[PDB]
Amino acid sequence: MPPYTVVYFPVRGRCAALRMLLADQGQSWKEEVVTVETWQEGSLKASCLYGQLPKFQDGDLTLYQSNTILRHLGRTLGLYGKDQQEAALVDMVNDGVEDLRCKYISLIYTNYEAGKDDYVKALPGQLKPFETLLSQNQGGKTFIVGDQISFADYNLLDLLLIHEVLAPGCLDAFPLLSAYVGRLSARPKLKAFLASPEYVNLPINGNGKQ
Amino acid sequence: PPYTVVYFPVRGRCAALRMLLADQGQSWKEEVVTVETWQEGSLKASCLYGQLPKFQDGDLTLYQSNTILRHLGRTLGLYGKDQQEAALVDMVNDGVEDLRCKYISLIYTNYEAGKDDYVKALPGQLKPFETLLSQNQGGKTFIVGDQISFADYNLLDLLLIHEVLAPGCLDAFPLLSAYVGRLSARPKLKAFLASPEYVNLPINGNGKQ
Ligand SMILES: N[C@@H](CCC(=O)N[C@@H](CS[As](SC[C@H](NC(=O)CC[C@H](N)C(=O)O)C(=O)NCC(=O)O)c1ccccc1)C(=O)NCC(=O)O)C(=O)O
Ligand SMILES: N[C@@H](CCC(=O)N[C@@H](CS[As](SC[C@H](NC(=O)CC[C@H](N)C(=O)O)C(=O)NCC(=O)O)c1ccccc1)C(=O)NCC(=O)O)C(=O)O
Ligand SMILES: [Ca+2]
Ligand SMILES: [Ca+2]
Repeated sequence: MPPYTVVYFPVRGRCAALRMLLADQGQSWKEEVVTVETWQEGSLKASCLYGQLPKFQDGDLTLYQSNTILRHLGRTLGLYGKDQQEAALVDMVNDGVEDLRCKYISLIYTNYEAGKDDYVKALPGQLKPFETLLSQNQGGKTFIVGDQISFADYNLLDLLLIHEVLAPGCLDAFPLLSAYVGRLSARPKLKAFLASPEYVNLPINGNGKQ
Repeated sequence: PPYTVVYFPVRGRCAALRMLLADQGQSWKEEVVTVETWQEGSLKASCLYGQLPKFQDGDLTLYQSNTILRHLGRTLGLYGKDQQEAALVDMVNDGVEDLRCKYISLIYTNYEAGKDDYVKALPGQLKPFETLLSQNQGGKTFIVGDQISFADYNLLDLLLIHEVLAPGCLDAFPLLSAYVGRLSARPKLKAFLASPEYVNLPINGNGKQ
């Protein structure tokens, strides 16, 4: 059997980036799907460390927390910078991505109708830092940190993709981010994954909003 | 090194990294930024995400409180003994961060109407850290493994600010209670926690705690 298992709801959500990472690195994994019905039964939830999914298994190592999973795969597959300084910058990018992801999640699940206009107005100022990081790394022609891909690239890519669904054209203001999405999305194993039913037939979020 | 911490005159998201630096015998410079200096706009515009803390380690400039914690963890060997422990350290820290975000939302956004619900939910929010202790050498050492990690300083801070918010919140948790006592008694950390530089700073920026 595969050494990796992803336990999650039938949504892209906080597993999208880590799935992209695994597919792009040609790793095999099992998807264990938890229905809302099963979740409401309560036993699985009670057994989860923080009462939430995703849960991830790497052999007998059981992890919770989407960013913990990303960092763990980053470490074990060599997607965490070439040295200690690049590692810090990778973290800095990922923490920025997480901060914006949390704002996105708050919009989607708690305030979509009343909040979308303001959110979209504020969006360029929230995306700009990633454009700046790109502009300061080899003119934005490679990755978000250094000259090799990192877990932060996959997470940032996911963040950009869902924001283009939320606010079509939002990357027209950001030439380097725009080209970056194109480039990464064209990586053959990733392109194939992103076009596959496994990805395409899951909704982005759990409540029908995007 | 040497290190510079750039932040507002509060404990906030720098408290844990300060505890770490002091406990580890490191020296650093505090650059205090006043609310007045921030409102001018220039420093803020130079910050990657328009926010503090900002941190300098020689020629390296970092933003993001957990990035700074992880960098110190990595460079000072406070990140577990191997990749497996490193993942566990991250898992703890990410749990600490989630609860810290809820705390921050309460304090700054909804203190008066939200505190009652927050406090009632608190035991179930703290229990995971007691369980983690229970599963690691009977709770007698650190949150992960046999050596201190950056996640211990972050968890310690989280627990200390929660005992201010809800006195007695650790009483039902013997391992966490004992852990806070043990860590707080480490000599350099004890000295730091007793010092004016810690005690005379407010926890948060808005008078609430
Ligand atoms: N008391 C809960 C409130 C309920 C809640 O979970 N709200 C969500 C948006 S619902 As979605 S993602 C599934 C969710 N897992 C996480 O939030 C993990 C966060 C962690 N930091 C990480 O990065 O891994 C979950 O497990 N919910 C179940 C539960 O808590 O009972 C969804 C909905 C329906 C079907 C499929 C998927 C929220 O706002 N989360 C915050 C965030 O994701 O940043 C509480 O305390 O949050
Ligand atoms: N819409 C704004 C809201 C403004 C805001 O910052 N709210 C705070 C609570 S105020 As405090 S802590 C200083 C703060 N830095 C961060 O939030 C960094 C987050 C990062 N993930 C990390 O971990 O480092 C900041 O720089 N604020 C200034 C600014 O943004 O211009 C304080 C107040 C007064 C005096 C001293 C200290 C908030 O809710 N932050 C989120 C969090 O900490 O999780 C927005 O976009 O945030
Ligand atoms: Ca000074
Ligand atoms: Ca050590």
